Amino acid sequence: DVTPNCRVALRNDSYTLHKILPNKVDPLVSLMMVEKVPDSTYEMIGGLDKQIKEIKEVIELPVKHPELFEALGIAQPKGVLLYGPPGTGKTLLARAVAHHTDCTFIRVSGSELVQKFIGEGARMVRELFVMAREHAPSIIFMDESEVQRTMLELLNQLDGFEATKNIKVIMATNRIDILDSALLRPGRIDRKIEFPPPNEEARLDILKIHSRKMNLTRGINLRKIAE
Amino acid sequence: MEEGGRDKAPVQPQQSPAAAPGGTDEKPSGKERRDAGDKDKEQELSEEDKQLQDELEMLVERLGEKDTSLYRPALEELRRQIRSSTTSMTSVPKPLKFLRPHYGKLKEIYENMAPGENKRFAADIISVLAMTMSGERECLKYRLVGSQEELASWGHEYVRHLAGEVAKEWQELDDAEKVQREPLLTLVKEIVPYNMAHNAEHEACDLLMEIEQVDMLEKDIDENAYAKVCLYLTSCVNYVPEPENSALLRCALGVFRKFSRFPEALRLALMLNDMELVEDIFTSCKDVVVQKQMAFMLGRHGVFLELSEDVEEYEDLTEIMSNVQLNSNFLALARELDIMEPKVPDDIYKTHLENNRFGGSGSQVDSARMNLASSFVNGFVNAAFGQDKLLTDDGNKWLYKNKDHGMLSAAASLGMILLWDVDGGLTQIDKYLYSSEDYIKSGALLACGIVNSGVRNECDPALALLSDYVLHNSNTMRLGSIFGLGLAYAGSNREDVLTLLLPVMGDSKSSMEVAGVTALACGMIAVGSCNGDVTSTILQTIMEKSETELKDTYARWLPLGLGLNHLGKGEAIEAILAALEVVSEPFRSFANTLVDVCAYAGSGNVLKVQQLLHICSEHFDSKEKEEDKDKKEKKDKDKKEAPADMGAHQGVAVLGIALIAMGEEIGAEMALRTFGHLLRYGEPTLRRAVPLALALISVSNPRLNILDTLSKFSHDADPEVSYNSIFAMGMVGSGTNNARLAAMLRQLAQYHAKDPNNLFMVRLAQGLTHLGKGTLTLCPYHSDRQLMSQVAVAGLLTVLVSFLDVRNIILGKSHYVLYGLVAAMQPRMLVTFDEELRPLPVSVRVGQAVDVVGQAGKPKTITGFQTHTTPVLLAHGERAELATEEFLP
Amino acid sequence: TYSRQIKQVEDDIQQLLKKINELTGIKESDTGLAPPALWDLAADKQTLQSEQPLQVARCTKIINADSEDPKYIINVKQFAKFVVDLSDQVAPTDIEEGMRVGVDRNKYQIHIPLPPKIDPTVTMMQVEEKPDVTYSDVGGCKEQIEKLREVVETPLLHPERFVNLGIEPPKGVLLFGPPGTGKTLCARAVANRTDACFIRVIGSELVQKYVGEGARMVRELFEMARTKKACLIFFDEIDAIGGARFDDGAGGDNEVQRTMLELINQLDGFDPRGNIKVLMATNRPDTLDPALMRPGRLDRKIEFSLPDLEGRTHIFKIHARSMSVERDIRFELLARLCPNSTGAEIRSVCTEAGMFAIRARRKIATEKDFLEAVNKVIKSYAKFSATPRYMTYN
Amino acid sequence: ASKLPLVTPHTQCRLKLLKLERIKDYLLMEEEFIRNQEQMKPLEEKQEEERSKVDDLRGTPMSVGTLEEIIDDNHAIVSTSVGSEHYVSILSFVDKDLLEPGCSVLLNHKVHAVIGVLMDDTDPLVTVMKVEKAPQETYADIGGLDNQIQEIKESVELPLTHPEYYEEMGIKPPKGVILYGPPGTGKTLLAKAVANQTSATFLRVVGSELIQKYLGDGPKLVRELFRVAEEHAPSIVFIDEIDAIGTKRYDSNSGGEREIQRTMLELLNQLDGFDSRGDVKVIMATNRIETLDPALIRPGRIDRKIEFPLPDEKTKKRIFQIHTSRMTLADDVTLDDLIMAKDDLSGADIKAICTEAGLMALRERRMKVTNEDFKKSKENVLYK
Ligand SMILES: Nc1ncnc2c1ncn2[C@@H]1O[C@H](COP(=O)(O)OP(=O)(O)OP(=O)(O)O)[C@@H](O)[C@H]1O
Ligand SMILES: Nc1ncnc2c1ncn2[C@@H]1O[C@H](COP(=O)(O)OP(=O)(O)OP(=O)(O)O)[C@@H](O)[C@H]1O
Ligand SMILES: Nc1ncnc2c1ncn2[C@@H]1O[C@H](COP(=O)(O)OP(=O)(O)O)[C@@H](O)[C@H]1O
Ligand SMILES: [Mg+2]
Ligand SMILES: [Mg+2]
Repeated sequence: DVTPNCRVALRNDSYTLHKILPNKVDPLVSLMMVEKVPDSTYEMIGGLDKQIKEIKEVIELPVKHPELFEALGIAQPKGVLLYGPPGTGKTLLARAVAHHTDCTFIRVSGSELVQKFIGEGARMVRELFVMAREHAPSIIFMDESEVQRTMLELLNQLDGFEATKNIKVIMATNRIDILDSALLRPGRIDRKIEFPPPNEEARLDILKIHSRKMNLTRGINLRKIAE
Repeated sequence: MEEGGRDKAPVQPQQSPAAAPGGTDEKPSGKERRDAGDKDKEQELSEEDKQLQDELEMLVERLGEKDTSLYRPALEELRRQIRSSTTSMTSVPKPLKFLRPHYGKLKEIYENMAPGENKRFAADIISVLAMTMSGERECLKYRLVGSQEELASWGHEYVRHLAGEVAKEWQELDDAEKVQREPLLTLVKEIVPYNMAHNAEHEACDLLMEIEQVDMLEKDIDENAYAKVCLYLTSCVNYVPEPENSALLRCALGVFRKFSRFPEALRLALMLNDMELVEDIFTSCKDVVVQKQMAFMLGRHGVFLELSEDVEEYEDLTEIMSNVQLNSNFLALARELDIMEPKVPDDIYKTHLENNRFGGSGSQVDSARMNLASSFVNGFVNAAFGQDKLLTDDGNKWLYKNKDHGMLSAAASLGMILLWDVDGGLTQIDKYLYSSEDYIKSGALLACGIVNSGVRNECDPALALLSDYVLHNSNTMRLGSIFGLGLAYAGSNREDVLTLLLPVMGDSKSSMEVAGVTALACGMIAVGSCNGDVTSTILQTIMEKSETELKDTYARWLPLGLGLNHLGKGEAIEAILAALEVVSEPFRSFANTLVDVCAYAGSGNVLKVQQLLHICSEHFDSKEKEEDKDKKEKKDKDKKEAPADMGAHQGVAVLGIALIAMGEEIGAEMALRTFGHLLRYGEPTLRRAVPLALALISVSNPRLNILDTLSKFSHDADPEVSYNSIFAMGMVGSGTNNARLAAMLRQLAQYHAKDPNNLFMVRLAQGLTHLGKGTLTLCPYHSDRQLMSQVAVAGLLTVLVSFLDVRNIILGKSHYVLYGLVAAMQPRMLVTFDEELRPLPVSVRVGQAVDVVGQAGKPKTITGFQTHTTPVLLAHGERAELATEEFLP
Repeated sequence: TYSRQIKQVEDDIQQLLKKINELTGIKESDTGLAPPALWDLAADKQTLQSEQPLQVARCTKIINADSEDPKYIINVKQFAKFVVDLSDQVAPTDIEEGMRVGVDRNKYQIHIPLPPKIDPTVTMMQVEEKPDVTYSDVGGCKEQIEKLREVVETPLLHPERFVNLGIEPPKGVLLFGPPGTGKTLCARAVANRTDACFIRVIGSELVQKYVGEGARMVRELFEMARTKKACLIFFDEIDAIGGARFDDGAGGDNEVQRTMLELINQLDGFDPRGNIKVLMATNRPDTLDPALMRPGRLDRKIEFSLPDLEGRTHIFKIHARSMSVERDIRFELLARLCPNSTGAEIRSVCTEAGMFAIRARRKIATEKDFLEAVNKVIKSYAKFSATPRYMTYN
Repeated sequence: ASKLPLVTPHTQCRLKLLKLERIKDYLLMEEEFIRNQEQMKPLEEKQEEERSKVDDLRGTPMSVGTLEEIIDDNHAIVSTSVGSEHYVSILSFVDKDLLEPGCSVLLNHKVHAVIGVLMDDTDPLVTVMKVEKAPQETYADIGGLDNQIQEIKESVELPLTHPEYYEEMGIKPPKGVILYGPPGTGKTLLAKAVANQTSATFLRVVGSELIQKYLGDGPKLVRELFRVAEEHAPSIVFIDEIDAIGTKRYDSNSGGEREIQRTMLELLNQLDGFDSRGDVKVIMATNRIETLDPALIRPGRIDRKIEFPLPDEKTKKRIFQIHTSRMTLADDVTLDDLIMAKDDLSGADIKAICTEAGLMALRERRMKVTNEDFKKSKENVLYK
């Protein structure tokens, strides 16, 4: 019943153990909340359906059906590169997927407020994997050179040197020609997915989803405004 | 599961042995031709050791066991052929037809009749056929027959010859490492009557091989490192003629016969000394064998080479006696002055340098007992021709100052200065002898017995120290004149001056410090006969020790020479002779474990060791026989130096838990001397375990017990990096561990390892393990230092010059007649081979290769190259002749 | 023969060892303590004797005294400061100022003086232990061995031949050349032969994160250095600890230079180190500061270059003395094949040339095995070879 | 516990019997030797009496301390957790050997005296940089190289498994091993089969992550790293991609290249320091071999230099056979057209094409992999 990392009640005269102090926080829920990512869903996706179908193939399948790749005798993918202009749904899709398949959506920023939960110094980034394999069905997410070396240091671990599975990384950025060529090793990246700016139809449905919570007046013709 | 198809062997042997009771009676042909077709087929289908899962040997006796139990017993008309077909098939699977109670019923198939010439169907196969079965014969069957029924019926008579041809089948099939299974047949066969099987396999071994003598020869000395006293009695005398009858290697005779000298018969190695004086083959091995007969494991040989051929081969004896002893001098005369040895190194006291500036100031320690150790700045550094001209003024100006036992001590250092000498060691003493002093003359004439030690030529049979003894009137003229004669003539065994010193024991003079070292004087000379020495001791023991209940002047000195007079035999007769001799009160029965275990230095008889600790374990002993129990642990200190690493781990594993940890007086007061008797070898296992109880001085005891373990802890020769440990303890030892009782003791401790850079082979293991006295001269000091009252007055006779059997250092010596060769050597770690493959890799310390008189070291095995072939002695022995030959182009 | 009979008579006593050694008491594998059979000195007496009369005697630091009276000025770790007093057991002699003293928690009076602070990262770089490197093993540069050894040990082993002649021996010496030439390997024979405090220093270990941080470490190093009488201070790869001063614009490499200036001050000026000898070694000496290169700090200036022919043959006889070879090979042929070559390369050729005999099934190398080493190590690795821009030391 | 290290007859002999019989009598001597002590000295229980006498010495508020010096006569200066250090004394149940500066000890609540010592809760980074299990399959997974694999077993594995061969030769194994070539050439892939094969304690570190933002934190990380490597066992230290310390500059580093330099100097010490090194092997790998300092590459620091070429086409088909071994290949395909598609394809390229083709089949829910899968697959993999 004595758990490591648990508060206690303590008497003061002989320091006799008194009572178990409930629980305090997870070291990931704490910092994770401090970040406050805007959680998302499929129901707020504006017209990105084939992108959904691609990312399901990379992430959804080696969770619900890990044997399905043993059906083909091929290894499961590990990494996802997402690209396109900003403001194009990268964050909400990335949060959305781990939200639906219930993976521990853990992005990193390289901030220093986050740092105190990782460790006292965390001379590597690899100390994160302690919490990551502790939330083992997890997804690491990264923004747009330190991100570039960081991802490489991830993939060098999970190239076979990490045995814990269901830990998959997603980097979201722009301008794919200017990143690393060793990152552009063809055995390195499993899939790169482009995010185009919206056409007139995909400008209409985001007006639809986004127009839900407003108090409207009858008769609008959103198509014109989408044009 | 692929069953069926090829089931001929679970069907037709399921048929024809089942149709054998239906085909023994009323079917005369099917009884014998199907038994023959059962014999050649179970024979042929089980000779190969690749399919040990035979198709009948684990298949037919599911019914063939009940068929055999109603076929061999229940037939009752067994003829002369049907037993040669019956018992040749039924005796083969019976180790696996039967389970673990086969052992009472191997004979219900085999002893009906052994079918013919059983090796005819045991020719190809190694051990599955019957050799395992014959091991089951000799394991249990021959043990129950030949426990008290050796001379018996078929269970011994044919079993000798069947135990002959199977033993030749070990050295018949492959000549693999299964040859060492034949000592497990000859030995497990008739354990105590080993001579009757060694007669059957000794002549067979004489016709066996000249190459397969060495690894089984080693295997036998492996089997002779330790045994019960009858098998160490028997296997070692059967061990002797194998390099004589079969082999003619013949040069490892004397040093490995020292083995077979004391337990079997003292005339046995004298008949092997005759066997030395029969093989007059050659100056080289003839020289090198008798080199060791003087100062390497024994003496008492210098009266047996004066035959009618005194030219050079029987004038070898003088060259053995002193001229190769002069080569031992010549080591220090030539070979040590070239490497580093200066006339006065002197600078370990200079190495005592830095305490004046480590933590303040100095000019503080001014004890007169410091000058006792300052005599060893002279004395210890000056062994092996460390001769000094007016560098002896630290003993000259302290020779006329105070400390009468220091007038004994500085005069007694000079014999340690002139060691192994006959030439001028009488001339150097007389320049300081004439001072008309009881204390200077007796220490100097005591050093006269030290100079000629090992010489035993005409120096003092009754010339000098007899003139020292007959001056008798008080102190050390009476005392220190009997010591050097037992010292130099300790290796002698002359009865005449033993009877010059027998009225010293039969004098019954009240000079008890003389009468106690009298037994220590006479015991060093003889170890065997002359029970009248023992009578002379025990008579004065009854006259004086009975009418008192006092100090260990009696106990440390008087029964010890009895252990010297009855050292070295496991016969357990001498325990009856001396243990029932001084039947008495328990403080004269202090001598109960003396002569018992002093006879038992190195053997295997740990049934004595259980009667060496079961009697008096603790008992709380309210200051009654803590002396008898510290002596009872003092006799635990043999049996451990030479069980070839067997009981040394069984001593360091035990005594650290038993006595020094969970003892009240034996461990805290005394029991550290096992680490000063077991070794001088040196290793960090104990070597870092003793300063845990030394650097923690634990002064609440009589702290000269721990400081008694200080210099003893420092007992190790072969100098090391331990100057940190000892000099740190003298650094805290300047202020603490008071110089009032320990100024002699810390520098005595420090100077002890570096006596000289060399001259440290003092540790009783020559060749590989044979003794070389080494105990009669060493042991009475650890007997002497039990407690107190001898760091000041009485023990200053012993604390200087107790052990002086330093049979030098090195083995790298050419000793060709020209002496122009240097060497071609390669020193290594000690070997590890017991049985291995092609030309057994000996050691693995290839990193070092030399050619000169360089160091010996403790765990070293040394070989060579260049096709020199080293044909002299080939094992060890440090005076190889080093002949050479080049039949290898 | 007695297969089970040796096995279970073996096994019941291998167990019966433990079955009564639990009844001895070695058990209850701890969390940080000692053997129960050992501690029994503090059993009934020191349990209430080294405890119940014994105080805590909290240690402090003296600020200063004042005249005519003790009236001492104490200082503690965090807390305030007092006017304090001695005990009777000590004299007011060794109660000098800036000293650590043991002080009771109640009367606040002084019990015993203490040694000052040592900063144990400096304590770690005392080696305490000697390597095995023989002067026999650095053969080929014997004049450098002599010219160094006459500086290093000869006053320490004989402080009379310099005194009675009336000269003060030098104190400082650098050792330099291309890498792998035997600089560090040469220093190991000194640390072998020596006896006093041999305190080694690698300069990159002084690279600190704070300001002045390594500079105080220098000071402390010379503090405990001045405690010892004779002491040898080793400096490896001092180009990290300083090239020179070149500052321009934004202050670049400021921090290293101040520590180097402290190293200057501890070496020369105002009643110096006395009997403290130093020994630097660099790879590229051309980067070094001239005031550092001023004599009185770096007097002896030993070069290490490649051996001519005979030193190289001697190095062959060093690394090659202890390996199974063909008897009738010659090394002078191989030294002819190695003009511009270090002894590390020679050793590497020895170790590869053994591996050729290890390749198929040979016990001793041959001459052509050595030739198989030569082209691979010398000529096939000749793209790298690391030497020539270090011959000019750039 | 370590009672008798001798086993050398290894047969059914009276030697091995008499061993135990001797040690049988000694162990019975220890039994009935200690048996009389409680028979005639009950006086206690001695199993918990003296033990709870120790535990009645030491109080339950056991404060956790840390050493900073030692005076031998069981008292020293010990630092508090607050920092206000004391000069307490040390007990006799402290088994005074495990006492080094900086260690955690056990103190009294009252007089803060040194009660006991404390076992240290390992280190987060040791586990982090410490590789736990074998990553993947053996050397049979690789294919095609077959020469330098003998080189790697030669310098690494054979010293481990057969320490007889160097001793009959009079030789020590080569020290440093380095790996270089084009990218994606199986450099890390060989090290995985090494990490499969070995039993030694294995460490792996990228060359990129050496660099720090604190001054000297890099070289400190090096010193504690080699501390960790030495303090464990026959250990294998691997470094990948050591060029990245010289290629890329990062603005997190406060220092410029003249801190990178000092890092490489401290590492350069740790290759070829005067201290006794021990049984640690060094495997290095990168692709830019011409860029770094050759002073680290000198013999004495690295002995073996191993290039990885591009695959020849008959080895390519083998690598296709490996990356198509367990997969349901529909017989529509011909691998030889897939070989010569790129002249200089890597072994990463083949597996990329194969796995991506499996992704294409799993788009269409299929089980076997057809020809057009490869046709559009190499369009995806190569051309972009
Ligand atoms: N004269 C020599 N004789 C034998 N071996 C040598 C000699 N010089 C160098 N070596 C070899 O070179 C290796 C490295 O020596 P050392 O560390 O002293 O090189 P260095 O000159 O200090 O250069 P660096 O500072 O880069 O190491 C050693 O392993 C040694 O075997
Ligand atoms: N010869 C080969 N046989 C089989 N697979 C190979 C081969 N070469 C490369 N691969 C595949 O390429 C992948 C990359 O291997 P690895 O990372 O070891 O190459 P690398 O040269 O170390 O790459 P990088 O240069 O990025 O470090 C491996 O997972 C492996 O499956
Ligand atoms: N397909 C979409 N549907 C709805 N909102 C979107 C979509 N794409 C972008 N947005 C809006 O853009 C923002 C998300 O930006 P995103 O592309 O996820 O990250 P980044 O801009 O950093 O790449 C959100 O506030 C979101 O409402
Ligand atoms: Mg160096
Ligand atoms: Mg790679």
